[PDB]
Amino acid sequence: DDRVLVTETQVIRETLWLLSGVKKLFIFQLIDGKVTVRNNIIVTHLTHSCLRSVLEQIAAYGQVVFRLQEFIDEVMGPFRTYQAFMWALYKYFISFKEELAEIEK
Amino acid sequence: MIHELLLALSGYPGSIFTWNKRSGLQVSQDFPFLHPSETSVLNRLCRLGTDYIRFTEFIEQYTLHGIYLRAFCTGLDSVLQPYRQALLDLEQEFLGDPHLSISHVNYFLDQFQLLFPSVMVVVEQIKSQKIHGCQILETVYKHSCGGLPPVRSALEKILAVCHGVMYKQLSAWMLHGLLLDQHEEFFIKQFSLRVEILPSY
Repeated sequence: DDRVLVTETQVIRETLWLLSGVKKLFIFQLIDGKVTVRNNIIVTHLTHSCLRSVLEQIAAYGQVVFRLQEFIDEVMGPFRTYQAFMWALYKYFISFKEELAEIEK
Repeated sequence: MIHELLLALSGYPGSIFTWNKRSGLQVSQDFPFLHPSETSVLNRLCRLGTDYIRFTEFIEQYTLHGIYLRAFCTGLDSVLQPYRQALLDLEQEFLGDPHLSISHVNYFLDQFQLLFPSVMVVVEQIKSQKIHGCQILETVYKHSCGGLPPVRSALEKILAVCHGVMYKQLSAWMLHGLLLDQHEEFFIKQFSLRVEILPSY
């Protein structure tokens, strides 16, 4: 069985993008609105399985942020309440995004 | 492609950033100098620019005729100013630090991501229903009750300028006995009164 053998720092950058809510990532390729880890990812260490374990947890967090981003999308593209509700959710994401973006620095 | 991006966001596309009169800004294809799963954010960022050009293409053509429409255009130039201001701020940043990434601009440019789609459709209603006359004073007011505080404070400014025409024609008429109109604009046409064109509030 072949594997891609990604480096180490590349994973953290990918994890930050998952936290950001962006899609179409070389890792965590969603299929049906459910983010899911790939199968050929391996590091020099971590025996190819713990990586599938640690990523599986962060993936569970991507689902929480991917679904919310799908919700905000279905409001932008006169309910006056949902539209007023996302603006609170949207406001929280910007500040949360800044902490993740700062780490990338 | 950093400086290449900012120019595309100002109304000047290139080879890496193609332009289409139907769709809008979009990444052309895959490049070896970019991350395989990074093109996503650029397409999302380009949607911010696609709105900007359709603004200018509408502003420059001024297209429908009437003073209230024309003054609504200049009113649209005032709200877009912080977009011009904030984008120029990044220039001082990258000249200082040349190693910045593409993620930071998205973190900086989130506020304008929401203001355009609400105000862009306001233009679509005008180009699709031929809103001619003072009725433009209501279409801007009908969306003025929006929930978003920034969107409310933006169209608020356009109303503060769009009324700048009504007040003038109202003053030159309610004080000197003559009306300054040549396109059936004012709501007063032995004079009479108009109701089907009178404002809402």
